[PDB]
Amino acid sequence: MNFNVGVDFPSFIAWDGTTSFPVKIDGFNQFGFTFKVIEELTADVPFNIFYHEASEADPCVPGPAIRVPDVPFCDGVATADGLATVVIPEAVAVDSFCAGSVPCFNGPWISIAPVTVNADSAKVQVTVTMKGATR
Amino acid sequence: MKIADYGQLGEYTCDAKCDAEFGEPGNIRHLEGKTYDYRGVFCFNRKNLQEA
Repeated sequence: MNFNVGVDFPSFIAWDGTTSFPVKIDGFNQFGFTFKVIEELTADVPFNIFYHEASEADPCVPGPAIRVPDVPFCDGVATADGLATVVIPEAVAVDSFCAGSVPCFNGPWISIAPVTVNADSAKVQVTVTMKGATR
Repeated sequence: MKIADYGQLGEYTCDAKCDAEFGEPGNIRHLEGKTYDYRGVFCFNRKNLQEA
């Protein structure tokens, strides 16, 4: 017997390979990403993490993109520009998935997009998972 | 210390000769070593470590 797991742990598309879709994290108090590949890669592909906030004309539409700030850990290096990023290694196999999440919330919406759109950035798929609804 | 060699001393000589020769004595060497160090460090976050 399986369950309707989507009731408790819904997931939403964040990057389908041609467009980036803002995702709402307001009602969920935890979340994370998930990465997968569909073809052999030619080089590393980095990503940028953004966050949005309520637009002026309507409280249910996101505003312009705001780049996320970095948060150094207990003790360790910090990014050269103070902004969070994710780098997908070239060695990643087609039959594997990668998981990682940011430590801080910031605005009630989140987004992600590649640093440069090209034939290599279309070979990745990013999905966001939630947990712990608060309403 | 280390004894590198013992050298050659003395030989069979004709009886008529009235003296003997000097050989090539051995060699002794002084050697020394060293000791090495292994070290590391790790850190935790207090609340996470206490709630896990």
